Amino acid sequence: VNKLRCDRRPIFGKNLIDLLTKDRRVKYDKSSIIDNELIKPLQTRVLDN
Amino acid sequence: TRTAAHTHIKGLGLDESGVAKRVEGGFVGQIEAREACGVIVDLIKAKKMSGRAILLAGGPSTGKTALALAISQELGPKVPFCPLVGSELYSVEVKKTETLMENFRRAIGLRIKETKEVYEGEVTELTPEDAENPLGGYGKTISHVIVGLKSAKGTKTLRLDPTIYESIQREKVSIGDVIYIEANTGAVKRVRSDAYATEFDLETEEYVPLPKGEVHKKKEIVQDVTLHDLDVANARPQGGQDVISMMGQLLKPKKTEITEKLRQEVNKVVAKYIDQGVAELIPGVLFIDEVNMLDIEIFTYLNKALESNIAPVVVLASNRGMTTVRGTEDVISPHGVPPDLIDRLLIVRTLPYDKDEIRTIIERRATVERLQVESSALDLLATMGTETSLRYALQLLAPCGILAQTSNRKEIVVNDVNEAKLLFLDAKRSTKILETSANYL
Amino acid sequence: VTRTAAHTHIKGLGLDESGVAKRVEGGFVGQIEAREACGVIVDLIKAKKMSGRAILLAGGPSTGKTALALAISQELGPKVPFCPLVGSELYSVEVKKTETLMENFRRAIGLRIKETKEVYEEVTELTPEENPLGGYGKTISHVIVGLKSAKGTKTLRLDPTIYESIQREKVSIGDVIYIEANTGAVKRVGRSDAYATEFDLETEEYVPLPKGEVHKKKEIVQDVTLHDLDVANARPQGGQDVISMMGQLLKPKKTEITEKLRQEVNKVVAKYIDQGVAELIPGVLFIDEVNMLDIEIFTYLNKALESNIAPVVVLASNRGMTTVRGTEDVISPHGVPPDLIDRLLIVRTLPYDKDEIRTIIERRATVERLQVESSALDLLATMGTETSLRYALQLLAPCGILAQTSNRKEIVVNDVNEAKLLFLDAKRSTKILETSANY
Amino acid sequence: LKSLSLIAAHSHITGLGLDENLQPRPTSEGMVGQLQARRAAGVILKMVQNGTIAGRAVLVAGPPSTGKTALAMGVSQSLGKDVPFTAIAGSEIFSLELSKTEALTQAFRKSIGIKIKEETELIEGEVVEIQIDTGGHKQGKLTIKTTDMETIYELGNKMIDGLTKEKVLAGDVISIDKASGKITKLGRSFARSRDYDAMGADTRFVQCPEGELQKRKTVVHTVSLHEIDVINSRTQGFLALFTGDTGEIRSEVRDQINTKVAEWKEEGKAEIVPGVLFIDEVHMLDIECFSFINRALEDEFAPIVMMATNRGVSKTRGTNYKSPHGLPLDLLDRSIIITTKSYNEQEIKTILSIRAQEEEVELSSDALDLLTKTGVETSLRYSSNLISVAQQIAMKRKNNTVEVEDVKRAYLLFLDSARSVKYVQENESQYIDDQGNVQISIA
Amino acid sequence: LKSLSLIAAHSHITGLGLDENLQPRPTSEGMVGQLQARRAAGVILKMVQNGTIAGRAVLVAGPPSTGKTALAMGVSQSLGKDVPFTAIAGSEIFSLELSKTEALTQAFRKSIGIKIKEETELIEGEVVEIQIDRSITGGHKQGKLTIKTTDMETIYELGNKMIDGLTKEKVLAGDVISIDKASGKITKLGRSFAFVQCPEGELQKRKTVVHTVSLHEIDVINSRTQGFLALFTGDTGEIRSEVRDQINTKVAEWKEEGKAEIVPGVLFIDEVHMLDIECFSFINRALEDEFAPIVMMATNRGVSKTRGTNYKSPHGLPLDLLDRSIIITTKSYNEQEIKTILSIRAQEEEVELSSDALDLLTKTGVETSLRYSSNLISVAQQIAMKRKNNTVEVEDVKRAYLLFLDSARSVKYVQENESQYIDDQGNVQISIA
Ligand SMILES: Nc1ncnc2c1ncn2[C@@H]1O[C@H](COP(=O)(O)OP(=O)(O)O)[C@@H](O)[C@H]1O
Ligand SMILES: Nc1ncnc2c1ncn2[C@@H]1O[C@H](COP(=O)(O)OP(=O)(O)O)[C@@H](O)[C@H]1O
Ligand SMILES: Nc1ncnc2c1ncn2[C@@H]1O[C@H](COP(=O)(O)OP(=O)(O)O)[C@@H](O)[C@H]1O
Ligand SMILES: Nc1ncnc2c1ncn2[C@@H]1O[C@H](COP(=O)(O)OP(=O)(O)O)[C@@H](O)[C@H]1O
Ligand SMILES: [Mg+2]
Ligand SMILES: [Mg+2]
Ligand SMILES: [Mg+2]
Ligand SMILES: [Mg+2]
Repeated sequence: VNKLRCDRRPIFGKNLIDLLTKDRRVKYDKSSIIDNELIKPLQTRVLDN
Repeated sequence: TRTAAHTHIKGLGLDESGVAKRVEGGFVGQIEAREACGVIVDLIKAKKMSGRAILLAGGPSTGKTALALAISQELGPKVPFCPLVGSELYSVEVKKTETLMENFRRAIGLRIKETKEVYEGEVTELTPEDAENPLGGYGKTISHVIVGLKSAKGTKTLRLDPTIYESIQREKVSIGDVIYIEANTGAVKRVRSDAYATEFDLETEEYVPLPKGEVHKKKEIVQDVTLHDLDVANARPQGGQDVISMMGQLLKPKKTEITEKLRQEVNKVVAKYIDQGVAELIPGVLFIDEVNMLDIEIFTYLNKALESNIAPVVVLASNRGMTTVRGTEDVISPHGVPPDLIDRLLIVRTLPYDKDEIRTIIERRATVERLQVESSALDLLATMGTETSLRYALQLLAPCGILAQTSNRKEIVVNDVNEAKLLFLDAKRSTKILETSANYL
Repeated sequence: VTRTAAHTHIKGLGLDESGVAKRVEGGFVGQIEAREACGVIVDLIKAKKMSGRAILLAGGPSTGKTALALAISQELGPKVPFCPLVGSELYSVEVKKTETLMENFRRAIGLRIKETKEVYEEVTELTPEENPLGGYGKTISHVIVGLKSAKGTKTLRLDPTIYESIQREKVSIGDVIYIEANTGAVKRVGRSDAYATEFDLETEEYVPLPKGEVHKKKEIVQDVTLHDLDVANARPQGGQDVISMMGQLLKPKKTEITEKLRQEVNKVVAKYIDQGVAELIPGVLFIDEVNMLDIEIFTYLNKALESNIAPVVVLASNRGMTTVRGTEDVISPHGVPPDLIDRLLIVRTLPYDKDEIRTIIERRATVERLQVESSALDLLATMGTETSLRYALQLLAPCGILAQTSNRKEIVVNDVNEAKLLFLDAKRSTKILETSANY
Repeated sequence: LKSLSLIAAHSHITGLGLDENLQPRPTSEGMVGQLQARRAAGVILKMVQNGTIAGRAVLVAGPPSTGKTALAMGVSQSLGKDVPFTAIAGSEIFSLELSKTEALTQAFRKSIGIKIKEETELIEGEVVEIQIDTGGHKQGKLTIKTTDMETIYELGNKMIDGLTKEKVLAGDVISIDKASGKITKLGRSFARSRDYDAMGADTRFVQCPEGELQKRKTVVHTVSLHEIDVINSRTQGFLALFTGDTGEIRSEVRDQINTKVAEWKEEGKAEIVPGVLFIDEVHMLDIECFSFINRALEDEFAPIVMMATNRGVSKTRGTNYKSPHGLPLDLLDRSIIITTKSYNEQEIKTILSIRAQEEEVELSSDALDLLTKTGVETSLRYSSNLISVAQQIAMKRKNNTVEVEDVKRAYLLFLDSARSVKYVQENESQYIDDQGNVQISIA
Repeated sequence: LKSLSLIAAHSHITGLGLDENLQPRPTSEGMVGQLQARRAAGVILKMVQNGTIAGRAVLVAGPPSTGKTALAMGVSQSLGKDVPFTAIAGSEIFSLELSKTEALTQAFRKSIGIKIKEETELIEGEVVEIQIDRSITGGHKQGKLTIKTTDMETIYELGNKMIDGLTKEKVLAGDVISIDKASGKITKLGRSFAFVQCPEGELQKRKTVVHTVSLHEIDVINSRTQGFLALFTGDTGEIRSEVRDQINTKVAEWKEEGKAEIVPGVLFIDEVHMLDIECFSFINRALEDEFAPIVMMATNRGVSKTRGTNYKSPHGLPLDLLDRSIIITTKSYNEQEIKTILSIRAQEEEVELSSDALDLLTKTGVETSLRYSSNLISVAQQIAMKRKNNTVEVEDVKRAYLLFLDSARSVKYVQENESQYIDDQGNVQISIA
């Protein structure tokens, strides 16, 4: 069980979740008030047509 | 502070009435080309024409790309500016025509600027106001909701339409933590606070400080988007657990040839919005260097594309003489550009340099690289540039500085440049070595 | 009732202890120098020191190059990997040829790993479970399970998680299961055989009871290749959500495996090797008709060979001074660019002679279980020396069929003549092709 | 021996053999001769280590088997780790999923890395023995113990709502951040090892952490620009860092990443480490690739580009004309050329001795002299392989040292290129001709 | 109303400029000269507007900068909206995900419109009262409203989906609302008080709406369940033939019964000289279909080599396609015509020109190409504006002429400085000494 634990514990990730969350963060909080009409994702287009 | 073949170029060094100074903005010589590019810049800033094409031609190492970079710098970061090498249009995923159209549309920009009224602050208290029912009834009737807001230096209580109650109910507003409401559209957004942050032993709820200034706020927000972003956002889906989202996530969504209908819809809605004064159009610049690598099909499609009414201004760079156009074998044209397209654009010449101009160029480049050279080596460097090439002399500066620093010196001398000549060769001496050797060299 | 295909009459290099090649041993005849060189090469491969050595065999058609390579593979042994390929096999459609070449390059070196595991194996009884005394709405502290096995029974206590795993397996009380305490996974082997005839029918196979001690300590040794680890990391099979399994549903197409993944795999393998858990064993990559390779793959071979864990590559070619395919004005020997042949070693294969051809025909007849006459064998040898060595070996079988038809067990001269008249060779077909109007 | 190399083609080289005044020593660190090229490579190494110069094209030119790849490997080794060094060949550019320019851009982005720092605070050592009994699971308190600290923390509604999910057995070392994030399970104390007889697949026994409960740490990660682009391209792009199917990342992502990196560097949270992009056999590459490089070399985020070629006045791929080194004059203009010369007899002997020392082969004096003679008449790599072949020959003979007889046997057992060419010329009929005419029949 | 646009190359022309009996005026609607070509274009426009003849191919041939593209643009402008006009280039057919025949079929089908009329009921007015009752923890809600016009005033009570439909867009007592019974779609016409006049007339009304869609869109919709998305993402591959075969018959029955009406359009192919022989053969076969629009192809090549072959043919097209085509030829421009073209182009860009400057521009467009002077107009105006005088003089025109080179001067400079540039063999001389 000692060897099992010593093998199980070191399973570190090559790219940690913290690193990718830091890299994928957005520095701008809120903007784009009039953008629910210019964008119009086609999921809404399916209903509109 | 990293320098790479540029960053000593800051504008065209122009002047009022459009006359170029001999030495200004990191530029020496090339007066006529700089004046023509300034006229082009003025035409761009006019924002009236569409699809105007200029091609600037000349020999290698004559400042052909520097001129385009200078006009991009003069135009300012606000306007779009799309650089492109002629070999990038050949994409495995999509046909070259659609890639050209995508880069063509990416140069057109749109600025969205609008104002918003905000009541943001820390909730003091909130209470419904009971009132007589408008109709016959037996029960409490709320006609207003009183909400008090306190921020740095400001405090104010407001009476609001009771129907907004659900907005609080959905927002889990609580009392005294945060609040941030829009004025006219209604609804509420919950942005805890530092006032009670240390009060609890530990909590997984974020805290924000007291908002600064008066509770009532006028905010002007401006952003810029290229039309290509609008097209790609309209075409691409978004959302959560919908089947289309799973399909997109599981398929590695390579680029697709966006239909013309979506582009027309985007154009119509954008025109409607700019009719209301909330949006503005900003034509940009599409710079393509080494156009000799373009195929004849791309040239033919460019012929039609330049005649559209939403085309940007396209500038092209080439350094070829009488050459056969790629994709054919019997058409020989100037600059490797078919005559029909040549008839559609304006040529801008570009002349080589003189020895004194080369010396000034080398001195300026040495100054921008944090190096000290006296005339006794600067003259030798100028002679090297006139003998081998200008770019060779420009490249040889850094090894000379490193060699000087190795000998615990500060100033570049004749010995350092001679040693750099011995160590690093130019093209001519390399070819001479190749020809005189017969050992697969 | 054993099948044969142009081989299986060779089973080694026929070398003594000192490396001297006997004239007729291991199915080979002649080719003493080539056999000695190949034995030296296989000794170097067994030395397990070098990395990236390259051997190329040169000779005319039907001279023994492929036989030599197969003899090397047989001499090496089943454990050491031996990846054979044809030159045209690299031109894939799903992925670029360089990626396929690298994948086959990594498929050649192997790794033997070992791991020691404990296991428990008839279920007697099980009890699930204390007071919450906190935020536990439903508490199952521990589960007691008893197993019977054959060499005595035993009971034990185990975590709630393995109990939920058992419930996922949904085993009964009179069953035999397979629980591996390393991963905490239970596998239902099945019902108990002695619990049969409870009902007149039962779909599930009853399966006998496990033999020996219930608590088994054991060790396992497996041989894999670095390409297996690369594939496992590139396309993991784990996952329970919709996305993972639906990705498993799509066809597996080769991609461009990154260099970083290979570097990390190498680091992990080196770390495990330093502990003595596993050991690596380089193999051999064999390529036929390298003249089918173009200049791009030939150039990439220079970079691949000078790597750090490159295996031993053996190349075959029968061309002379030819243009390297992919370029139009590069005359090179064997259709291999000058730098590559500068990077490798050359082994020449000599053409056979009449007596060697006769002995080869006799050996093929013996390994094919056929009876021939001395005069018939002499005629066959003269025929082979007149047209080709392969022609007689191919023509041997129809002669046997014709002999069997007339209830005669021995190949004779008239059967050989009839086979000659019935079946033509390349020379006669060429001589009768142009002497006609219609092609 | 951290790497998995058994013995490389050139593994005896560990950096350039030069000194403080950049003068190359005659033989050190596995390099012999090539003093001028070594000095130029040392100057290049100083330039790249300086980090104030972007986008330089240096081209190493010389006849085959003169040390170009060896020189680049020495430069990479002397540069040390922590600095990216992307080594590729020309033939790898042509891909079936990405265009040539896209692959070149990805290589350029991989060539330069960034160090990004991150400051964080954690709480560790949650050996608790919780105390929760009003209504709705009131009494929100729990203890926290470690080697030097011990204290009781009250709880809020959201904290207990987070705690009930991912239940803590009140005896397991757990971690939690004050960033209003998620409490992370770490492990179990050693006191609960004997309790069961078969642990699960997610339970480990970690010792009690020592020190203080509220720890603050800075962590620095080294990430290439290409990795950032890949991560930000898709929803889960990090997997494409292993599978490799990135699929022609668009320019908007690249410019957004450029702005983000500029902001990070301005705020002091990150710093850029430039690297070196090395290209073996640059002679075989399309005119489109050179056309793209001509402009990609001028970017601010451009590494130092080293190229290797061994061709004379040859035809450039994708064209009809012949140019020196198989490169257009436009690209050759914006580069500096380091030329390697042929090798001397004494240098060949020293290289052979070094390579034999690397393989633990004991050569006789006459054996080494004969090997040097053969490597002078023929190529050097032929003798370099002959040393190992002769070592195997001698080992088969039960003799540690290699003698002249073993070397001669190896020479007559494996054929040099010239002898094979002569044999092919003398026996043209037996081999398949360029027109597919062969004479299989011996008579 | 006007869509996004700027000053394009052909923004000054609006229609062919004809008389009532197809007689072309010398200068009208932005078109100057080329009377024969204009009358032929008018005849083709009448052919298209009649809507009886199908699958006619007409070829416009002439030297560069003559007016064929302008002729096609004028035809499209005079045809007006609601009539499809699909303009493509010769190089757009080549694709990596669609075969040449498939792309040509899509281009052909994109230029035929189908219009379906339907009748919709509406109830429009100003909201007078609204009472709404939500049962908390209850699954049903009780609604009622009172809606009036200038003449009528009536109350209604609502079901289930009416309440939520009214609540997603906040409806108050000061609003003007229009309701479609069939779809239940909310439409806010404005708040009367608390800038729109109160709705008048009857409380309910009827109207007709036309849905117009291309035949290619109908084809795409029925190909696959997800094919609707391909209407925007443009990702549809090789629609099966039976789909088109069935859709043609279905459209035929719809037209015969009277539900819908079809409108043929025009397919314009610019730079048609470059196209594979496969595309030419496919066009030869597909021109004969009954559901084929009028095809207008433009070319400027002489006896040139047709792509995909090794022999030269007139106009770059095979004789097979030329046999079943009608050719309209365009001729060069007189000096007076060039002056008029320059004048109208300058008038379009709101640029004031001097008479002597206009004459010099005419001379330089006679010696060089016309497009050169047309382009020079704007840069001359920019120079004049930078000189602070809002009038283009001869000096500004000469400054622009010397600053911006011409093709002939550039060719002469290259020929006399050959060593400066890179030749066809890749040999260049960068060193001055
Ligand atoms: N007038 C100038 N002022 C400053 N730098 C110049 C000037 N002319 C040329 N250069 C230098 O020449 C280089 C530009 O070369 P360029 O002529 O653009 O090559 P190509 O024409 O092949 O694109 C730049 O590094 C720039 O420093
Ligand atoms: N020395 C040999 N002893 C026995 N059989 C041989 C010998 N040389 C060649 N052969 C036989 O000749 C047959 C064909 O030769 P092969 O190796 O296919 O020629 P190639 O080298 O052109 O591929 C093989 O089946 C092999 O068994
Ligand atoms: N100065 C040197 N020091 C050590 N080894 C060298 C040196 N020069 C060449 N070599 C040997 O030559 C080989 C490299 O040959 P190289 O010149 O790189 O071939 P190519 O020119 O085809 O790339 C290596 O195996 C190395 O052992
Ligand atoms: N009759 C005309 N009326 C107005 N403008 C014309 C006329 N003919 C040619 N042009 C102008 O000449 C330019 C060249 O267009 P055109 O000749 O139609 O295309 P192409 O050069 O492909 O033949 C256009 O910008 C157009 O405005
Ligand atoms: Mg340039
Ligand atoms: Mg073979
Ligand atoms: Mg090399
Ligand atoms: Mg036209």
